[PDB]
Amino acid sequence: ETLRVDPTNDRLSALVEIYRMMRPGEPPTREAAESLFENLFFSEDRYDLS
Amino acid sequence: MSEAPKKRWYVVQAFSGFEGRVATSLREHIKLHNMEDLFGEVMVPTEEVVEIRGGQRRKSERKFFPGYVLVQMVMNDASWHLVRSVPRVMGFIGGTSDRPAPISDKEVDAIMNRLQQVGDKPR
Amino acid sequence: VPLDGGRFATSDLNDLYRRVINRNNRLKRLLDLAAPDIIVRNEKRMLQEA
Amino acid sequence: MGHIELASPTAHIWFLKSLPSRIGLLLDMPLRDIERVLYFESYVVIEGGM
RNA sequence: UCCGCGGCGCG
DNA sequence: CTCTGAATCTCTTCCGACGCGCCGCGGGACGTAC
DNA sequence: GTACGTCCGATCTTCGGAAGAGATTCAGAG
Repeated sequence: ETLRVDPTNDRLSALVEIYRMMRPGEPPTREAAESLFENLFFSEDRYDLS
Repeated sequence: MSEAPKKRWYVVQAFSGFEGRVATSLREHIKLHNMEDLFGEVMVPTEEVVEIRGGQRRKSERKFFPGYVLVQMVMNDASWHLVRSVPRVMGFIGGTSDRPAPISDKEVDAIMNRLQQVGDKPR
Repeated sequence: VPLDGGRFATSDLNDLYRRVINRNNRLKRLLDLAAPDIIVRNEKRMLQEA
Repeated sequence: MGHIELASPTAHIWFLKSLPSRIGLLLDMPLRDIERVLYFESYVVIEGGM
């Protein structure tokens, strides 16, 4: 049911929504979206567990 | 691109007292990425009123509006990202945030004519 | 209050009034030079926020 | 007491963004649209006529 | 100099 | 069909005891000249 | 080193409890 309620079924579209709700007002281009996503949980500089 | 639209001026906000280094930084960011066709020229209005005495002497720099600087960007996405990527820059100003609003051409011509007579009383 | 040293303990009311009067003076100066419409709209928004 | 000659009119917060919006329900409007109109994002019509 | 913030303590 | 409508879910605000003693920090930074 | 004019960009993340206003919803007459 969680997948049923999913509004979109595209990885690019998913990056679009995550980029939109990360901070509102910005048009969702793919390059900026992927750069932002790679710098939230997968970048050694702004994210690390001791 | 396929179309040939005029590179009409846009307005981008910057910190007061930091305009010069902001403009220079735009110059090196547009130079290093090597898109000289995408961007034209950047300039901020500046006045040079000279007074012999009374504190400041022989020169005084005044700006009609200090917080804003004009650029020659074109309606795109990568170029706008490059504009916002420069530090000490907040963003575009206009009627709507999603697409920055442009500036009227007739008042651009009027302000250019006004700026064509900056030089007064030489030497 | 002129406390010890060459310093002043400025109340927040003085700072708020100084900001508001500075914005008003800048807008009044800018309105007599026929500034672009977007510029005066943004400055009016800043004054209203202040 | 002194006065500051405001160059442009401004709206009072106490009469705008309280729990009941005075101006909003006086003009039969919600709060979001009047907030958008006052912060220079959208136009409003006066005397539409024909 | 008479104001603000933070901390500790006594009722 | 479609509009209404009463109920329901969601978002925004304000409230949280009273006296006293002591100590320590408070517009700071940033360019522009002198 | 020091007096003086000017000025307000990087990033946050852990309360119940209630009271009220606004958006949603589905229920129904039909």
